Amino acid sequence: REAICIHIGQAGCQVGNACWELFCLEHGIQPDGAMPSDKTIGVEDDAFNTFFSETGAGKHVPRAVFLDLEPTVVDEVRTGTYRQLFHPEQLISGKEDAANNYARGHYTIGKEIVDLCLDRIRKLADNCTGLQGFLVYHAVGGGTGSGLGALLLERLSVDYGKKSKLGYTVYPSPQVSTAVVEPYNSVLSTHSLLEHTDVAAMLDNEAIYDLTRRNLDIERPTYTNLNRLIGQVVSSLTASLRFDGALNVDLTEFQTNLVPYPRIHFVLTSYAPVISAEKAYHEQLSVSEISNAVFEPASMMTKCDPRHGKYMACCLMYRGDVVPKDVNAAVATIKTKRTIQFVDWSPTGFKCGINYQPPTVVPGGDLAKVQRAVCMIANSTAIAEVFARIDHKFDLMYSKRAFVHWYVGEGMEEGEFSEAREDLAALEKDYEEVGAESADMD
Amino acid sequence: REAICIHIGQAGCQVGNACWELFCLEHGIQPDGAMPSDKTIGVEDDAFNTFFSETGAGKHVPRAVFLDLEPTVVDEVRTGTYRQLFHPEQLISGKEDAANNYARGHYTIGKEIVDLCLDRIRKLADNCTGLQGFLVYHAVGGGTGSGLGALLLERLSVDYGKKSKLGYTVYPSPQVSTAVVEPYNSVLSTHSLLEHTDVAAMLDNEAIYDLTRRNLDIERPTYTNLNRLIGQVVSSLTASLRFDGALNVDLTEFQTNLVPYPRIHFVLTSYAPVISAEKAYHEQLSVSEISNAVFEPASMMTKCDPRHGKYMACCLMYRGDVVPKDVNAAVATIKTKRTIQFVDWSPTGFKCGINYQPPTVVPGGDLAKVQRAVCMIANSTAIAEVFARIDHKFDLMYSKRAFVHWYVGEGMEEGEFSEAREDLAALEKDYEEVGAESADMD
Amino acid sequence: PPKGATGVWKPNTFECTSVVQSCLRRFY
Amino acid sequence: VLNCRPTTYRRDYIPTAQPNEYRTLSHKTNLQDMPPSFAYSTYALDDPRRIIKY
Amino acid sequence: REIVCVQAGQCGNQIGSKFWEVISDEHGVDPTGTYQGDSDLQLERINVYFDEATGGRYVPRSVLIDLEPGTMDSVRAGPYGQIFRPDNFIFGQSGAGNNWAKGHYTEGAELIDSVLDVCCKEAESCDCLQGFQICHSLGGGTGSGMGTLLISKLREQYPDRIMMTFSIIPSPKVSDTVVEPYNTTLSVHQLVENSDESMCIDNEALYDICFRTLKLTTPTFGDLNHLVSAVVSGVTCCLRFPGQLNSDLRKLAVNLVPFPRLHFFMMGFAPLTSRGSQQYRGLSVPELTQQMFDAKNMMQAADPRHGRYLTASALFRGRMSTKEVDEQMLNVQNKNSSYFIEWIPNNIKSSVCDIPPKGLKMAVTFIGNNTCIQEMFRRVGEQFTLMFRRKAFLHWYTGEGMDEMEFTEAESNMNDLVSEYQQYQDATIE
Amino acid sequence: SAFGGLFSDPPLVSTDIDPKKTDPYDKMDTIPSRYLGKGMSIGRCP
Amino acid sequence: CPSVTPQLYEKSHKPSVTVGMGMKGSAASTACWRDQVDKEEQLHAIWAKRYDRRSNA
Ligand SMILES: Nc1nc2c(ncn2[C@@H]2O[C@H](COP(=O)(O)OP(=O)(O)OP(=O)(O)O)[C@@H](O)[C@H]2O)c(=O)[nH]1
Ligand SMILES: Nc1nc2c(ncn2[C@@H]2O[C@H](COP(=O)(O)OP(=O)(O)OP(=O)(O)O)[C@@H](O)[C@H]2O)c(=O)[nH]1
Ligand SMILES: Nc1nc2c(ncn2[C@@H]2O[C@H](COP(=O)(O)OP(=O)(O)O)[C@@H](O)[C@H]2O)c(=O)[nH]1
Ligand SMILES: [Mg+2]
Ligand SMILES: [Mg+2]
Repeated sequence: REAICIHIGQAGCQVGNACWELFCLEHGIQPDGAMPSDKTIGVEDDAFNTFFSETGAGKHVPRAVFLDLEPTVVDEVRTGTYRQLFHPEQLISGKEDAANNYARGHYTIGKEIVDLCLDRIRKLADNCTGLQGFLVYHAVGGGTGSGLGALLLERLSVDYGKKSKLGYTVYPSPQVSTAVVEPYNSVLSTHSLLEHTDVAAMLDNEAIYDLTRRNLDIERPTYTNLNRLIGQVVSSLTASLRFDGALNVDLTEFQTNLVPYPRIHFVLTSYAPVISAEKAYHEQLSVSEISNAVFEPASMMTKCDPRHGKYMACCLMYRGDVVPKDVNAAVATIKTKRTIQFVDWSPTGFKCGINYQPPTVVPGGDLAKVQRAVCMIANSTAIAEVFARIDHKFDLMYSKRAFVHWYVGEGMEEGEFSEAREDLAALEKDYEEVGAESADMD
Repeated sequence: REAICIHIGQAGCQVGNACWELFCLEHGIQPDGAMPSDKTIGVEDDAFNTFFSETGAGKHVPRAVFLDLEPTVVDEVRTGTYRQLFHPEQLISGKEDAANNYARGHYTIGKEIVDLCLDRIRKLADNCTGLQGFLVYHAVGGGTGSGLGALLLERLSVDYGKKSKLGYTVYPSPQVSTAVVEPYNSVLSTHSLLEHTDVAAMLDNEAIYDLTRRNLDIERPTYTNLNRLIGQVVSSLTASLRFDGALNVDLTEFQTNLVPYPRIHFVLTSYAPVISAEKAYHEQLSVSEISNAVFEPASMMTKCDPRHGKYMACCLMYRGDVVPKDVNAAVATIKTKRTIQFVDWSPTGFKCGINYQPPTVVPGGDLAKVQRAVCMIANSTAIAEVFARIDHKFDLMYSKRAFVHWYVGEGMEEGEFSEAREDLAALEKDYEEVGAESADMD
Repeated sequence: PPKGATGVWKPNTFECTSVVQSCLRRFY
Repeated sequence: VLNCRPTTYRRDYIPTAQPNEYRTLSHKTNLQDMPPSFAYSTYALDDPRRIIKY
Repeated sequence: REIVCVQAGQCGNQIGSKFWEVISDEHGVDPTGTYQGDSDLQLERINVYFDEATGGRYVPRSVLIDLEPGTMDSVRAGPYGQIFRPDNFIFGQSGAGNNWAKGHYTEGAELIDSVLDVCCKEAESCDCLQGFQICHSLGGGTGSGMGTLLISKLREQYPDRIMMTFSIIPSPKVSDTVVEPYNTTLSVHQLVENSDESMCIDNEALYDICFRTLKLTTPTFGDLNHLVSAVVSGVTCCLRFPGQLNSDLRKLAVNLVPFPRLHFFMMGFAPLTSRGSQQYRGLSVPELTQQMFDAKNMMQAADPRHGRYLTASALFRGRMSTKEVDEQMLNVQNKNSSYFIEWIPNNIKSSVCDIPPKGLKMAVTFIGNNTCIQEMFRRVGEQFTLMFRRKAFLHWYTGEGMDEMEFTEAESNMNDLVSEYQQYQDATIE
Repeated sequence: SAFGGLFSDPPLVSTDIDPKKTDPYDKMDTIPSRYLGKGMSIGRCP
Repeated sequence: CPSVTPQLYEKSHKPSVTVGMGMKGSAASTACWRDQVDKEEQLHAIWAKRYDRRSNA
């Protein structure tokens, strides 16, 4: 039933604004936390409970904390339109940023603020009766997102134990870049994230820019479009918890079905009817067309090509007017294709889910209105190519210690670079070994 | 049931405008806003399915792509009142032309655009359930028509395999000419079309101009008239798929009946009641007169004389109010004639088809209204004279390497000219050998 | 020149029109 | 005597096309008065065939 | 598909000013730069020659270069001069002195970097770049020297594009300057290596056109520059309007040049006819083709009857049948068959465009590639050899710094061009 | 690149240059074992 | 062969092209079967409209 959202740094809070806008609009809660006073459907259904708690006067408040070290973004939340929705204790802000230094977030500055965060999460977890995981939004490229995200995930993982932790993470694009020191921060983040996360979803801004140029007709995209797409994906993944359906999927079933070995937990995400209003009224959109769509690389939100690897498992979530027989025929047709390949030790490659609530339309949005949609998360060996380019950029910079004196001054040993790079080398070797066709059977 | 149309370059798009105008007017596809406000046939029938697919909201969309390397003609289709029909993805336009160079189209520029075309054709081919061929319209005299037409037919032939491909092709007229380098492009095109096409229909612009001068009363014809004649021919051939009749003829029956050996696939086309409105009210038009008409060279749409050769097979398509007994009487009268000769190894020279739908009249059109029409496609050795004249003109130019530096600069070896010229010489020898009687001394 | 590819600086590009275009109304 | 100048496509295939129906229009023309039409269909939401009787 | 213009020297700047008046008139742009046209067909290709400034305005994609600002101040003072971007006017501080070597080597290298920076800056902003268009005279000083310098630099920087030049060339009788043979010979030597296609005009041919055909009592340089602007704007017409058989500068070049040195062409424009006379002419394709081949309407002093056509191209503007064009070009090829080179089966390319030039019902422009141009080159080589054998004025050029071997190389290369024209003129099938 | 404006051309799954890696349209698939054969022969009483 | 009837087992594994009467699991066979049943219903409707006017009563 319940899930708790933790928002860290700038990207994670800004994506959170779009997420909570969407979840409000789907349930019908007004921006001030009060239900429509003039609506009298009478069937005051419980579906909000996954994301909201009631006081007793009937105001709604959401199960989230917003964490940042610089004030500006949290003060924007405090002064914006949703000021009254959040509890003021939930909006936690420090004094000064981590200045793109992982060391500054982890050692110097985050250590003062972290105990307030744990006290707030405890206060949330005490007001639950069936907590079944954490959703975390952050970017690994910046200093506070990396350092405080790692420190907070470590503390949560020791204190709460077995409870699942699912991260949505924006990784550094293969040629788009925003800051010079991104490789160091991404390596140091991924080292902590390997041990202390159950599923990690990978995003690249370059892919969402490509998707918004090719499929939608948007010449000049900005971060609000990307954040609305991410919010739609998260709503699709959590819809299985909130509404009636033919084949439900609990968040523990994702974790049970997608991860074959405990290190192999990084997954690709895609969304099918990303389409503009002018194309949408020229074409029907039946199940088999969108099933063929989710496998084309033009649909993915991460910049990798799956033809250079093998799929191990796919989880397909259908929402809207879909019938199971059409899902079965579609999956069998996909399985027939010769340019789509599964590892031979994974014969039964697919899991399906089917839910009846169609996707919501947002007043300012750019997606068309459609009766059905499908969302996919899949595990594939192609991801090893993503790590190799980050490791190459690290090796290029680290051969001359190009920026290390900042990190050493703020408290970190030089040894930590080599340790983390060797751990990522071992992760690369794991993806090489798991993907090798075993010839012992013949 | 379904057929997909591919339009390439300038001639193919201009002929496409006339074709889709005609097929729309024959089926009754109109603007959605523009209510008929008049009496109509009003019978909900499946006949559109050959050319249209429904979105389920009842909009119609056509099974075509428009391919060009220069923008102007496709940008012209995007700006009219026919924009509402095509899906915008179907209208594909490049940046710059192939400048009458086959090498530039095939090697330099078409190589960038070709993968989008194959992806669009796949998206079309996935929305079919009984596809039975491709219709292709192009001219072999120009650079993009030759180079991209060859490249696209090669890729289609590997990917789709056995499916039939019927081409309507505008060839360079034997003494009217528009560009100097026409022989080189036509030879190099013909080399690729020989291997990778199932039936090839032959057209010469000088013949359709002569036919429009002699039979119609037009002193100053223009390309819209020729394209409307071509559209009528294509409508006659595809009518067998779309309407009820006494003797139907599926597109695979053309290929089985007309082609005796796999290289002997180039066919002549002609159309009978090409007549003006003033003549049409002075004459009855019975079956035997139009059957006698289709064999006169004044009726042909290609500038060749069949009296200098031998027929191998004829396929006669009759549409409108005709009764089989009259077709049989006509064919027996044709068979009696002494100036019509068949090779002695082909005794049963004729195939007949009889369809009930009469030809449509277009408001701005120049053809008269007639109750019946017949269209002929026939295989004859006379075609060897057209190739011999192209090869002589090529030999004249090639003896001094008159223009070769353009082709060598755009990426082609000089050796490729001699290979293509020897292959067309071998095709000439095939037509010499096949027409030689197998008489045996005894 | 720092032993590179000549002391010439290449200016950037302004717009990049695509292949497929929309058919919705366009204003002056 | 040269005020009106068409091109060949507009003169032959779409002669009745008014200047208000092309993609390019001025920025001070009303859009509500124009009827909506954005696709091609056999029927104009006609009741004879679309309604399913029971 | 946008063209970039460069205007060099006095002749180039004046012809360019009249050209941009003609083009601005054809697209309905007010002298303030505001679009005021009355059909989308005018607007939909305006990008080809104009860039768009904010809220309505259009600016013309042209670079103006001259060594003394007198001409620049005259064009800026003209009726359309305001339209030009101020930063696009480039001028020096001392004149060319009518000397090629000073204009090419001393003040040329001083200014050339700022013009190349502006031309590169303008070219790289385009989403896809078509060729450059240059207007200059070959007989002058800054026109020849700096024009050919700039041509060489653009050929180094953009070798994959097309390079087109328009050039005015000296009459054999009407010299305006004594040292014309040196400047012309050196410029033709530079052009034949660097250029892809070059068009040539004789002032003598324009004078004979005006006097015999137009019967003007008192013609002025505005009329000659209008004739040139008419042909220049006609060549690009298929780039920027719809038609039944589209054509392009690259398509013209590929069909016109059999071998890469043979790229010098004659020009003509047909519906030329004097004011006042009741005869209209040009009301049909036979009239245009007959006038089209009449030597009265050809823009060079050499006459086709002394040479042979390798290739020709005709671009037609107006609503007309393809049959009349095709059958006229066939009839002309058959009736005059001795003047067409026999190892090419059809020498004429045709093209048809829907949109005529303003105030004419129909028009055609004719481009011809004819070997009689060899007589002009022979004439220039004769006058050069007469002057050079006697060292007639060489100390000016040598004082600027030229080695005499450049002059002997340029003469030898031009003589070889003449030999190549003569061999292809007299070739046979055998 | 070829499409224009995109950072990089997306990979394609439908087609390929290499003839031994492209995906044919007509998949040559298997019939179920039920709908073949004869079945039991059953007699009435005359 | 593990099967009692060898001919049926051998014929089962032979690849097939007919996608007509509903036998396959692919989308094309399903769509075609839907088309056939819809066509049968429409034809019966028209025939009943033109001959049997007393069916509904
Ligand atoms: N998708 C998306 N990415 C963002 C957004 N904001 C920033 N990013 C990306 O995330 C990375 C920058 O991380 P930040 O969030 O700015 O780092 P931070 O958490 O503020 O850490 P500090 O700079 O120390 O405060 C870059 O790759 C940005 O492109 C956003 O709103 N949406
Ligand atoms: N029947 C007919 N013939 C045409 C038409 N347009 C051009 N042609 C002929 O086809 C040949 C020219 O081929 P084009 O189609 O213009 O060549 P292209 O495909 O445009 O190739 P590019 O010039 O490189 O773009 C000439 O023989 C023309 O007479 C047309 O609309 N109808
Ligand atoms: N057609 C035309 N010819 C010109 C014009 N101005 C000068 N000329 C000719 O060009 C030659 C003089 O070259 P000029 O432009 O003065 O060379 P510059 O001194 O280097 O600029 C002479 O033959 C002039 O007749 C003009 O406006 N139009
Ligand atoms: Mg920050
Ligand atoms: Mg073309």
